[PDB]
Amino acid sequence: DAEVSKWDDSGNDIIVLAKQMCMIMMEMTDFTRGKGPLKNTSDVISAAKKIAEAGSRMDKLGRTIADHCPDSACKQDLLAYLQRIALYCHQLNICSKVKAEVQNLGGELVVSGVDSAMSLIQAAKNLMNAVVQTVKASYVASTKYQKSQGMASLNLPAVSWKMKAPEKKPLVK
Amino acid sequence: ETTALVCDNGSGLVKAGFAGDDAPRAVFPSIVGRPRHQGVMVGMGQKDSYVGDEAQSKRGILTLKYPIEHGIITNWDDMEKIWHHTFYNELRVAPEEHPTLLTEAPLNPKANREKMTQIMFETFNVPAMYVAIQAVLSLYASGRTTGIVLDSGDGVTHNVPIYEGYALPHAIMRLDLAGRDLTDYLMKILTERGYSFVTTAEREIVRDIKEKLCYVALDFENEMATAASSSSLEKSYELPDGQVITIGNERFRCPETLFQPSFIGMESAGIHETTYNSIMKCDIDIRKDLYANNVMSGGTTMYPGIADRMQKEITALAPSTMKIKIIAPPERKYSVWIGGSILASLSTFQQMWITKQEYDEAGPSIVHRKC
Amino acid sequence: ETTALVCDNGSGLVKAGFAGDDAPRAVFPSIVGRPRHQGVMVGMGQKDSYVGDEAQSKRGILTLKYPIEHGIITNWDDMEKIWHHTFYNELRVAPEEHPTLLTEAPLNPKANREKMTQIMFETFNVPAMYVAIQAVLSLYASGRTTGIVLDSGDGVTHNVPIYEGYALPHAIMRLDLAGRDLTDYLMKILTERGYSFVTTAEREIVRDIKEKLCYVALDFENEMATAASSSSLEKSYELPDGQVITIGNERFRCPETLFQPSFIGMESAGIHETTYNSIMKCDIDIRKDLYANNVMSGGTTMYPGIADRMQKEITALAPSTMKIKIIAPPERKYSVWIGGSILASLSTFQQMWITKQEYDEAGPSIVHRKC
Amino acid sequence: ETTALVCDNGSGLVKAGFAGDDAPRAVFPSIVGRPRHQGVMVGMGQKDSYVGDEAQSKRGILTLKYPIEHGIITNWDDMEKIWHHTFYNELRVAPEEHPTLLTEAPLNPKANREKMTQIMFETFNVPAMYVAIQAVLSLYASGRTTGIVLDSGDGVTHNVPIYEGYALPHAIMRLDLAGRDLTDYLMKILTERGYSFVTTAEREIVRDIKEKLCYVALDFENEMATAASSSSLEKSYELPDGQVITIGNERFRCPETLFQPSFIGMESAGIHETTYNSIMKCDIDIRKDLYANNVMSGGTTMYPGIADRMQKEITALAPSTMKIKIIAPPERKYSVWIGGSILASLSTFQQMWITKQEYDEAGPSIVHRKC
Ligand SMILES: Nc1ncnc2c1ncn2[C@@H]1O[C@H](COP(=O)(O)OP(=O)(O)O)[C@@H](O)[C@H]1O
Ligand SMILES: Nc1ncnc2c1ncn2[C@@H]1O[C@H](COP(=O)(O)OP(=O)(O)O)[C@@H](O)[C@H]1O
Ligand SMILES: Nc1ncnc2c1ncn2[C@@H]1O[C@H](COP(=O)(O)OP(=O)(O)O)[C@@H](O)[C@H]1O
Ligand SMILES: [Mg+2]
Ligand SMILES: [Mg+2]
Ligand SMILES: [Mg+2]
Repeated sequence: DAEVSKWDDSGNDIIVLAKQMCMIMMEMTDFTRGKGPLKNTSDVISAAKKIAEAGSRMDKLGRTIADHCPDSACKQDLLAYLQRIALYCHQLNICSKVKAEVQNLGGELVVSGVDSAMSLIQAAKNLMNAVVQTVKASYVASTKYQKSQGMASLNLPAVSWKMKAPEKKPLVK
Repeated sequence: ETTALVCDNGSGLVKAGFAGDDAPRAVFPSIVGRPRHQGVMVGMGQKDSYVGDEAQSKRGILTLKYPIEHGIITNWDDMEKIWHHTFYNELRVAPEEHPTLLTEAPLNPKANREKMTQIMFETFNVPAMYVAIQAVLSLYASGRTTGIVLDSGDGVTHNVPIYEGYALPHAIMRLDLAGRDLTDYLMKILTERGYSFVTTAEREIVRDIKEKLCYVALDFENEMATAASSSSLEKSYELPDGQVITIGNERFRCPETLFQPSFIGMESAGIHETTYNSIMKCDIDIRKDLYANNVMSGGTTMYPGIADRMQKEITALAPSTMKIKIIAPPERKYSVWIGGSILASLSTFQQMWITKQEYDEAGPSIVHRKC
Repeated sequence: ETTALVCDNGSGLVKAGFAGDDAPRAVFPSIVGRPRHQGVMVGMGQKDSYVGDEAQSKRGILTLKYPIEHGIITNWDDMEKIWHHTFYNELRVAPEEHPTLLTEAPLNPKANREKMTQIMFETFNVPAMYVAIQAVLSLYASGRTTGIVLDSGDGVTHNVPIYEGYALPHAIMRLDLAGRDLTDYLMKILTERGYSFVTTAEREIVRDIKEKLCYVALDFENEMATAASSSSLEKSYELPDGQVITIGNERFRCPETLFQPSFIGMESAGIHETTYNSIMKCDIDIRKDLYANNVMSGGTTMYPGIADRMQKEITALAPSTMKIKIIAPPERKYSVWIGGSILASLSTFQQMWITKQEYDEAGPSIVHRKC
Repeated sequence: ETTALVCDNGSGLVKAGFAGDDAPRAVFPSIVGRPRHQGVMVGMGQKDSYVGDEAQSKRGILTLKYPIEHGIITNWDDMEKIWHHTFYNELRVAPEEHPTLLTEAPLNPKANREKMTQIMFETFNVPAMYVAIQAVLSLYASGRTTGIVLDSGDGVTHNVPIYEGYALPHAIMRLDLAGRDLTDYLMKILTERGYSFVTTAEREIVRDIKEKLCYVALDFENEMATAASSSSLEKSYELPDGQVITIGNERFRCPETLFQPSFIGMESAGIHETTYNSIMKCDIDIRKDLYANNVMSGGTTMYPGIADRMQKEITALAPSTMKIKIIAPPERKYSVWIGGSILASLSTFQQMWITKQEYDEAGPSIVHRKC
């Protein structure tokens, strides 16, 4: 959503990685209305194999923080979202090879753009919605346990995460 | 520098933010939902608790519980999950460097603020803490020092009469009938038309009905005579699956139990003659200043026509020469919070916190002497 | 290293292959034919069972039996011949070094998967095993985690409603009407024109008729009025012996029993108000996400016009504000296998196998706990 | 002289008779079956509806519908056929000269008794009428005026707490899990052994299974451990065609959903902490007189061992000094009728009927005021 747009590009490794994945997802989102650089189905398959690789690197970066936490009572909200991005990229790898062979065997007339490439957008919207919870669950585990030995070796202060305080709620209406 | 936190943790809703502002930064429901179905996909699981706003988009597979019932915290393990959610996950602050101002209803058990003063110090490690009464904070948000405060929330309602900054503790009345007991009456009253809402995720749908279609009639036994002669009051509401329900005279019979609590089997009096019985327990010299300053706070006091109805009923009880003015601000849902950001950002208040070293000489009984 | 096998042993067709791929390496029919005639030449004989593909090139001297009827394995000595055929003779692997992922319909007998566990461990000696549900694997292969899956195969059709990886087992419906009961209805409906197919080897000819000429009419009572007024719907088919048959209104009367099962004497409702009566047994919050994610799987859902007919019949039952999207992929015959290659090649799945060491401390009743 | 009729028209069974007797004169099932097959013989036809007892001898060619589902009459043309059958064809009376006492569940729609009043006056032309609640008439039949009545029927179960002839309507709880939802759980639970019952005429065979072999375990997690260690719990039942089925631990897993309603997918609590949660909503002075007088009524409360199980589960919730006595009479299936014959034959009751003269100044809305 617009929460990723509120983050700054000069952050640490996880913020600059989750900013690139929302730029790929924004190229597949407007393809449902046809206002993006991806013109036909054959570019959506190349982008879905790209967001499944960048999303497979935050499983690596997210597990360098999950093992440095001292007790097992705080990483339960972090490993629960690291196992969801293990599934959503395995679907994006295999259901892009499947839709490449259907496009190759039956031709280009079998795929229709919209309502045919929606099996890759729906599996990528669920990857992005489970990777902004992986940023937020890793921001908590990096500042709640900052002074412990092991977490400071990653060099992740609270100022490196460029997330601001939220807006004021409306009083009336 | 070191701006204080103000966490007004009522029943039903949690409002938090920074002291000195005019609006809360975090308003989310106070529910902790756990899944009740069987998970088939691997990975979809290992997350056995959803707190706040993410347990209402994902209701329909969860069982929603409230940790605070009737103003009293009943589940002390699900209440720590909400305080952990409103500091790190919602406000994105660190509690080790901000003092927090909590908020409690009057006439509560003394082991309810004796455990709030233990969790904030020994688990969240705040530098300072203070527990304030709800209806004394909704007088700061009106610009008054005198008045009588009807604070109708989700768990309890209470009247606190205050004159010149001096509270009268013998005239503080408290009802346990509030906005949650109007939802559970609306589920029972809607079975007369066929709609049966049962589950804990279906009580959030009938709660969103009463926030949109319910209103207080100015004369109940006249409005019940025009709801039967015609269909001029029936309004339609669309359920989450697309079904359209139609509600007639159940629109004003639901907030009428605040004025006639015999509908739900309670013996006590309505909110119009429990705010008059607490006026008549004050001194005679200050009753003229409480009749004119009648502050209404809380979210349950936001029905369309609850100020025009309540002014009609206290006028019929008070003597005919006293003028009666009911002050209902348009922002009265957040009045308990706005006075919390006024009190915690004061210059005189900064010597009244309960510091962490003061918690070491005493026990958790320090909060009874300083608050 | 040690790539898993994914053997979807459905009725009527066996699809096997390796986990992590995108297409099965082995698709052959699930028949075991035995010769019924008298062998005169010495040498032709001493071979009393043909399995799979060579029992259809050599039919006409064989009687063809199906070991799995209605999703339940009826012949346990002929099912071992198909598993022996699909490992050694068809996939050319050794089962002693590959773990296999079997596949079963919901609401089957518990002694059906208790004997698949006993056979793979005590006869084929696999290192690990797992038995999955069919309609949960056709959501893996569809890019979703929420949705309702109509999986129409050869023995059974079943609906499994799933919301965010959480299944609702009280809303799982199952019909025994499937594709093999449309072959036996086409044999009876073709006798009105004179063509009489009788034998077990003549049922594979009328099965190839319905895969080529049968379709689903969008309006049945209008299509029967234009099938009799003109002859624009008739199409010809050539038998294996050179004869040409002509089929008129039996092209759409054969797949119409999925929507009107009173043609075969069944009392059950169609597949358009079985997929709706299982949505309306789910909770009200998740019904908007099951109307829009309506996955169709299996081979019997491949008639021309079964998606445009089914959108017509749920929009006549669902409320008028819900939008209904039916997801019919072009490769929906192999959807149950592709989600089996997804699940077995998963990084987090590799602790959910039923290992051979686990099979010794329990009996064959371990498959009920772990699956 | 002009002895009144008492028609307890429950879901699943209709009990009728004369007021003042000790037993009903007419007990027949509440089904209206219509033929679904093709009639070939001339004369054997022209009869499109069988009601009551001859729609169970002639089932197997019929489709059996229930006009009352969950205590609410869904089919108003099929319900006129059962009232016409129970007056003329079964009781052999003329309804123009007998006043009838109908019977309704609590917390029903208000247009349910507004159409029983319209049909009994404008079609059957009775001189007088009265509609009573079910669970108050099962206190007349026990010789009590105080107590709490669990009335488990076929559509609904409900608790009505009554102290000295004064009912507490804020503590009346109502479930929709009843005996018909244990038949539909027995159909699903029996597919694990191979037996599949599908049709509406096959749901009456699995209903006769649970009336003969089903019982309530005293300790469920111990009985499930001795049902698997041996075969001392299995009992055989013979189908109408001579086939013998064998049922093991499905004898006590079917009535266990009354105490654990999470089996059939419902969220709400069991019947042991619904009859306790409605005790704890009454006044504290009358709770000692409701723990000792615990009336159990209806047909679903007739499993062998539901009284010894329910005393085990309320004494684990109630305080340790209150003694708990559960009063299950041996004739508790007809308790709602016997109190109907007690009330309608009373000397004081004879001015509380709704006469046909009173029906003319009002509409059908007179039944809400006089009942
Ligand atoms: N606009 C409204 N109209 C009527 N009732 C309302 C409205 N908004 C909220 N309510 C009721 O009042 C409650 C809000 O009270 P609130 O002050 O948020 O409670 P708390 O003291 O627990 O924070 C809602 O849960 C609902 O029952
Ligand atoms: N084009 C088609 N039109 C109609 N039915 C088809 C078509 N192709 C295959 N079928 C049917 O699909 C079934 C086989 O596909 P599948 O669902 O994989 O079978 P199974 O589930 O028994 O393994 C058979 O009943 C066959 O008649
Ligand atoms: N011996 C029994 N054991 C269990 N259930 C029974 C028994 N006898 C009758 N029932 C159940 O009781 C119900 C019918 O009795 P009753 O309570 O009078 O029905 P209703 O309230 O629908 O008129 C059915 O659900 C039936 O299965
Ligand atoms: Mg409040
Ligand atoms: Mg299949
Ligand atoms: Mg009854």
